[PDB]
Amino acid sequence: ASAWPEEKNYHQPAILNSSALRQIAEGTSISEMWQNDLQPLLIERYPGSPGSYAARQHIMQRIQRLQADWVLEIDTFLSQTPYGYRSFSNIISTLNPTAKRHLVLACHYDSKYFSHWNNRVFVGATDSAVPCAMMLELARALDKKLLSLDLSLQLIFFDGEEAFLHWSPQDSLYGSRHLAAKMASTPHPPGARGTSQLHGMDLLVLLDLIGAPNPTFPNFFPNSARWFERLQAIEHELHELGLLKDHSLEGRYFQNYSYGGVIQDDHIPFLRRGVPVLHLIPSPFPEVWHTMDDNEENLDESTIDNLNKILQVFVLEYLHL
Ligand SMILES: [Zn+2]
Repeated sequence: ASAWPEEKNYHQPAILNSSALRQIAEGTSISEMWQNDLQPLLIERYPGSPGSYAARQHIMQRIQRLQADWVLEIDTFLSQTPYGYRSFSNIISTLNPTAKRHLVLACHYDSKYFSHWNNRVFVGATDSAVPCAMMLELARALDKKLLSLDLSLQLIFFDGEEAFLHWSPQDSLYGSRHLAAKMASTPHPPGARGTSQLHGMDLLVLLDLIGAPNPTFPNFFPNSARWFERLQAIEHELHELGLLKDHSLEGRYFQNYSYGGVIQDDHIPFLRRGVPVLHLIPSPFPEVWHTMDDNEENLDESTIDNLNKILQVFVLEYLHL
């Protein structure tokens, strides 16, 4: 019985040197992401809504235009909700589908349902339109290097992360609770006797509530702590090389501190099934959290730009690209 599912415990990154770091920094464009990936997503897109459909089309389109051999799958399913049975659609973009191991980046693309209030519409800019755009920008910026790809990359855009009313065990995490169970009962790689797609998930990097100023991401899990340390190292070096904007070490994003409690999010269904998680959600949450003010106007551009650089370097180093 092959011990490949254990390979992740020993996987080491291939650290980029100063020269490569400058390249990655210059290779990403916050303005291009802002206009081409982010703005089309700043629309009402709760599950089953026209916006949900448009958002889904936008995401698939932005991925399809890239050179890398991305395989797109739409995981659609029904589920009971406080408003009765409804349909949901997770978006999965994978490189090298039969690859045994995959580094996974994820976020939810649905927006929390809110009736219009004083002609204002909830669009969840940080929750999670920006994370979506960051994943798209990463796909675009690293496109050439990803084109060269038994460890590959996968992107998951969850639907129904938000509760229709207020959070409850049965009302929230629709897409993730469903996809986790599905992947767990799916043999991987094709033809395997006793390993699933979850055994293939090296690490789940979940981006959420990103885009507000001064975010502080805590080190939530010990079995992914070494990777959290890598993000710190990366932030530190990009900073020392003067590759970040309006950034100070005192105000670093990845700080040396744990967080006991549990935060409900798309990683739960995976974590409770043994998947290693690197949860990139800030604590505290953005002030505008679940507010009509969680819009474009309250986003911090340079902060998002800095994070794209940090994340892209993290992915390349993990993938040895
Ligand atoms: Zn939310």
